[PDB]
Amino acid sequence: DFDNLFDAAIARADETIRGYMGTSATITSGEQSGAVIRGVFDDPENISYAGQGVRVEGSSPSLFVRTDEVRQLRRGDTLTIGEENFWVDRVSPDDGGSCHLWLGRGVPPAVNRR
Amino acid sequence: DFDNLFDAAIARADETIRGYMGTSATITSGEQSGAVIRGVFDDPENISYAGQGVRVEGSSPSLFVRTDEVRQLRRGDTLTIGEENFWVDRVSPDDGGSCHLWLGRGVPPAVNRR
Amino acid sequence: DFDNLFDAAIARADETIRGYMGTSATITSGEQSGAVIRGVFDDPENISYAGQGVRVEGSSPSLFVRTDEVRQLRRGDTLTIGEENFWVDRVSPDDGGSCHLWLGRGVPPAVNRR
Amino acid sequence: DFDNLFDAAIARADETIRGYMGTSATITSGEQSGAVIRGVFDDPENISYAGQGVRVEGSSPSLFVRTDEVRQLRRGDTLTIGEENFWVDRVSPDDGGSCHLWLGRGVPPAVNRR
Amino acid sequence: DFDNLFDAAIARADETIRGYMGTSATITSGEQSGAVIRGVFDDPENISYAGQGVRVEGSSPSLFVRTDEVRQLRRGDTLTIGEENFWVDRVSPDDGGSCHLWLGRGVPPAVNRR
Amino acid sequence: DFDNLFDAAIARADETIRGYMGTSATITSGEQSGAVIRGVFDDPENISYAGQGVRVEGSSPSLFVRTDEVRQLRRGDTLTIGEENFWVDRVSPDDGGSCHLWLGRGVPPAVNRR
Amino acid sequence: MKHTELRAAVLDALEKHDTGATFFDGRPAVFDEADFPAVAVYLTGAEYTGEELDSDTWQAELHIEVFLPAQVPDSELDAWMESRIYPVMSDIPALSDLITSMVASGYDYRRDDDAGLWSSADLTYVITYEM
Amino acid sequence: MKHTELRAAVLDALEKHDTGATFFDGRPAVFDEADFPAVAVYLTGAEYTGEELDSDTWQAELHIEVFLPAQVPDSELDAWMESRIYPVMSDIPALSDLITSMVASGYDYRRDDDAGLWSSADLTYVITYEM
Amino acid sequence: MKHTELRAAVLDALEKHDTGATFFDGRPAVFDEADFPAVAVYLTGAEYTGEELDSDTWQAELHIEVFLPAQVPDSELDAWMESRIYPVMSDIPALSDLITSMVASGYDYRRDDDAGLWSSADLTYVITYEM
Amino acid sequence: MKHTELRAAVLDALEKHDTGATFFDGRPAVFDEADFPAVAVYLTGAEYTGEELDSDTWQAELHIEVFLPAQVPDSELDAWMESRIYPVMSDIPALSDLITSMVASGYDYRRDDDAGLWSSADLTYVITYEM
Amino acid sequence: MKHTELRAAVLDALEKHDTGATFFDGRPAVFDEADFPAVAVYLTGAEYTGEELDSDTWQAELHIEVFLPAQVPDSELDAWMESRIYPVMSDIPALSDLITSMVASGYDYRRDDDAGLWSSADLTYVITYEM
Amino acid sequence: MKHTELRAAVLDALEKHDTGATFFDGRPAVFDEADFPAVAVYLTGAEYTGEELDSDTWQAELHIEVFLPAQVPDSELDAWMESRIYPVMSDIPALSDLITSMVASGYDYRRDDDAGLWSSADLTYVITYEM
Repeated sequence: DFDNLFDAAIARADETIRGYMGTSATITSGEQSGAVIRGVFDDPENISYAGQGVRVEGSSPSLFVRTDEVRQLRRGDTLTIGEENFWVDRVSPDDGGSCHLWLGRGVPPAVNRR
Repeated sequence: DFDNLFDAAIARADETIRGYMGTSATITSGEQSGAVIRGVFDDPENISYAGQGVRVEGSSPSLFVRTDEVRQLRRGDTLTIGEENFWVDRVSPDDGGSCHLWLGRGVPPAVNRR
Repeated sequence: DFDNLFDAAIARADETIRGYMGTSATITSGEQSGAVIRGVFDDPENISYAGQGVRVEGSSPSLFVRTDEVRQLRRGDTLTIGEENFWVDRVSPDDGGSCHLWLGRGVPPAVNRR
Repeated sequence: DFDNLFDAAIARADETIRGYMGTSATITSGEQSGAVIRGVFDDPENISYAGQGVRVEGSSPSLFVRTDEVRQLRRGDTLTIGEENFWVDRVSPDDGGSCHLWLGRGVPPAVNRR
Repeated sequence: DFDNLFDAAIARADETIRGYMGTSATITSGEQSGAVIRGVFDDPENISYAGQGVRVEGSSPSLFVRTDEVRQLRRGDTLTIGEENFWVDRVSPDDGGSCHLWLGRGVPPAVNRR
Repeated sequence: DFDNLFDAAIARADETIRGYMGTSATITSGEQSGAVIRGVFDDPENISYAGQGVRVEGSSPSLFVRTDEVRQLRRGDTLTIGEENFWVDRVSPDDGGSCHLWLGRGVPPAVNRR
Repeated sequence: MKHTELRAAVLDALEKHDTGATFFDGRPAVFDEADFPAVAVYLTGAEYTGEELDSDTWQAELHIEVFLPAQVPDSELDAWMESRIYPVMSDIPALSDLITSMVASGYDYRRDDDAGLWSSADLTYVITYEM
Repeated sequence: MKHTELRAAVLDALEKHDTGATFFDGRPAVFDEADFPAVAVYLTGAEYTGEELDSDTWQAELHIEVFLPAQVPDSELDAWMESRIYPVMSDIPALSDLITSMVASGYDYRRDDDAGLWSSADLTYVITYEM
Repeated sequence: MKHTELRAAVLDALEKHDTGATFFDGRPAVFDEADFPAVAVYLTGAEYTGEELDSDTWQAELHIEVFLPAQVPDSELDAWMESRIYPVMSDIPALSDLITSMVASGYDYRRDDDAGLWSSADLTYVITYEM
Repeated sequence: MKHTELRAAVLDALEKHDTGATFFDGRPAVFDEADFPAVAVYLTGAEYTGEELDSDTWQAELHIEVFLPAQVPDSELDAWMESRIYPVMSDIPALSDLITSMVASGYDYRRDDDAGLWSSADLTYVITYEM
Repeated sequence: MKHTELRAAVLDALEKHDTGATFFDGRPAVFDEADFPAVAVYLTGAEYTGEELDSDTWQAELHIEVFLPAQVPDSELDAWMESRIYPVMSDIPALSDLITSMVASGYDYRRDDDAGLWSSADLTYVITYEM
Repeated sequence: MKHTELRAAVLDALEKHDTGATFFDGRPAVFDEADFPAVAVYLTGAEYTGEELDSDTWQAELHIEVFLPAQVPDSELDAWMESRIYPVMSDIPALSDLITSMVASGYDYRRDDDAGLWSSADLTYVITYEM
């Protein structure tokens, strides 16, 4: 398929780890509108202190989804993790077989471009 | 129940480690009120000098209990570990089957809600 | 040819790895003009924060081709990999049998020589 | 002795390692007055520079004795290790089966409490 | 030779690696004048930005010479690597059987001793 | 003598390693004065630039010899590593079976005590 | 000091309007994702500017901050500051009873750089009080 | 405040000029290599310059940042400054009615040091206004 | 020397009121989880402000620190300081006899940020004396 | 903007004499060990101080940076600047007419402490120009 | 030269009374736990404020540093620095011979933050002397 | 040029005095442990203070440095500087004719805190000259 001899194994490994690790997240809105994908979700904890005490302890959701199913995902559209809903804040470049979707909570803040 | 084939394994792992390590403590106050939950309490050291010498050597207690009973725990409520008394001040996000609980000592300082 | 008994082996290793995991790259412009080489493309990601906050998202693509063909390439010329077009910004020194190629995106910004 | 399955093992490990490593120490003053405690003594080096050159090379001795017998010790107390005399400046909390003892040198410095 | 039982083995080992690794080089000028020494030449890449972008990217050649025959190599005399000439800048202290030779590029800049 | 069943073993290890590496040397002046002791000498390299550039590339001579033979050494003591001459500037506290001798080169700079 | 009842009065004067934000008083804050965009006020300064030999006539500065999650556009912060804080606090008789003079000093923006978990707009006023 | 309205007005006045570069409002930015060289605009300062006991007469600063690809020579930045922004803003009725006095303050360059991702050019004005 | 003398005098002045906070003197302090909210007193400065050809008449800064556990709200800090600290040095004959003149300079707050072990409030006063 | 043509004119003037260096224009530079000792010219500042009620009368600063390999002695740096740039720029008719006034400000040196792959000498001038 | 003579004279003036501490001259110090609490004197500054067209009349700043164990309370530090050194240094005829004007500057405390290896106090004294 | 001949003349003035130290000119220095305690001279500053219209009268600064063994006490540095350089720098006819005026500004010390392989004693001269 591709002149790699290695990316094929990479893609097979990615499919296997999607199957054995992670959950099914369905997307809402955007050009994809409603669609169901399999991805491994993680949510590391991050805290900022700002002034004297402004502990705003939060989370940094990532999904690590294959680029093929998330082509032209844009940023404004939202995402749902089963019962929970998110919105894609950024998309990493593909490493060869997939990338990472970094998510924020709630509703995206406006558009603010024109 | 778990749509991953791996979260069941991680739940078994967490219950096994909580059964073979740590202790059980009785939650005090809060919506749980009288109840007993088993976790793995650790407590590293923390040092702050403030001024020239104002060293306030203390401790950083953590519990790391599973996510099921840690729900509706809030922050102001207290907790007694064995014979000692503590109180929850921060809860980590779920790592898949559990979350870390950070414990201060004595009485929580006020509420200052409004 | 190589007075090391090690340079031949490392060159063999580099050739084998480029064959078994690399991809075709179509150099455009420059003295080589239209030509085809084999390189191990990668696109590590980096983020910059300008001002109070500016999430300028980008990456630093690299190729790591052998030096023998990468000779006489300079910096002004561009590169096309499959469907993607890049342009060389810097060539690392030879490690013995190869060197990294750092790529920008799109058109190189002017020349600004004299 | 506890709902651990692990603390008993770690306590046996602590007593074995105290019998195999470290030496006896004769406490002086304090509520224990004259008593013998087996602890794993170490004397790492730490040097400050203060001004331009004020190298004040010394040591940061530790004893790291078991938790149970370290109670009711405080800080103004001192101790002797064979031929040499020390004084405890810090005591760590129990990590599960023991606790470190951080030592100064010579006579404890004053009281200065009120 | 020497009351080491370890430095002799070190010398044998480094002589073996010098034979099986690196290249031979011809020395120009200096008290050694025309001489050839086998050493492991490498050249890591180092860059500097000065202002925001003034990229002055360069490299730092090293040789890992053996003191036994690179005695009194000084700094002023130049060194030819294959068909290219560099110049010695730093000679590291002997590890017991050898040391490191550091190279600039081109001709050393003046002398400026007086 | 050694009440640990480990101190004798580590002393044997230290004497074996000192006999198997680092050769011996002699002491010039000092309380020991004429005395030959076997140790493990090393010369790590250090660089400083002071001003704009004043590179002062040099060594950090260390000996790491047994503690008993080097009592009452003080700091004005000198010695010679065979043909090379040194002077002890610092003595590390014993780690249990050994101590580090940190030495400078040439004549120690003055005394400036009283 | 009077700063306790001063903070109480100013927060009451703030809350008289429509709600929509947590009003954590003083410093502890601690937000998490439950009490999103909110307001918090506190005091700093408290020197001995005398300026008259009849009373100490101390002075300090109040900082009231609006915190909004993530990277919301600055227009929302501008509108919130101009609608929820600026006019309502402009005339509070109780504060004029507790203090002598109230004067605006500054109003700035900031936001976190690592993961940008927050974005705050700060407003500082200068207060002259006797104690 | 009027900062949102004034920013929108000046943004529309700039957008009246020929397009070709995106006109992101405010500060959150977030570009990615899809909306390359473009411009953003926002406000800072907002102090309490009274100058008279008749109105607030506040003063602030207007920041305009134009972003160019990586390491383009600064000649292009000068061309963009004198071809897109600085001359066209010399006379706009909207700002004249919205604000009292506007003065140019600064015009500088700065590009990303590590990895040389971008190159921003800053134009800073000082504006007096009311609320 | 009067540093120890004045430190003891102010320490006893605080002690003569109600207790409830430890009374660490000097500098080393060292609290641990036994010596929570407490008070310390020390001096800084010690210049050569002559100001008169009769004696050195030095002047310095008296610092009084009160330490509280972790994230106690600032209002409690204000209440504690006013109920315990501020009035006692309003008039002390020992202060009058020991030094020449005493005057307050500032009252500030700070807190531990990394792991938040402690919080502190400082009373800084200017003390002129002839040792 | 006349900055580009000003740089072009000054680089032509310094190219009037003998070559021996590269003539990078503006910031990006990119020297590398193939474009051995070179020179570049760029501008900073560009503020809006009027000092005459008729026009903008901007003022900027001009940097002329000459780059030499690594650790060359400063004596040859002085010889380079006293032969290649400083005399040649002492009087240029095109540059004299293009700007209003020209004054020298300073002349200094820089070098890479770590690694040490370059040595730069900077000529800083102040230029008053009208646009 | 005078600095060696000045240091010798001041150290002798220290040694006249009862001992109790090492008198490390110069600067390099190097203590270890065998020459514990001790005192050293060193010099900095060396300016050329001429003030008269008869001689250089240079000025310097002598620091008398004293080191005590780790975190000893400031009580013994005050006792030492107001009784052991301060009174005896108030009048030294040899320095008055060698010094034009002798004016006190200040006095300070500090503690070793990392691991508390020492506690130090410094008498800083400005000197006007002619070489 | 002027800097080259100034450095040559001062080096000659040092060399005519009793020698014993290397006379490394220029910035690169580079010592290793064989050219120990030694002197070097270099120049910085080079600004455009006017003082008249007929002559430009640039002023600069002369750094004079000497390097000694690591933690050698300051007595050796004082003796060396005040016996071998400062008396020599009292008057040199070559420097007198080459420059307009020479004045003394500063004299300081430094040493390698980490590693500790040297001690540096520096003098800072101020020179006014015309080119």
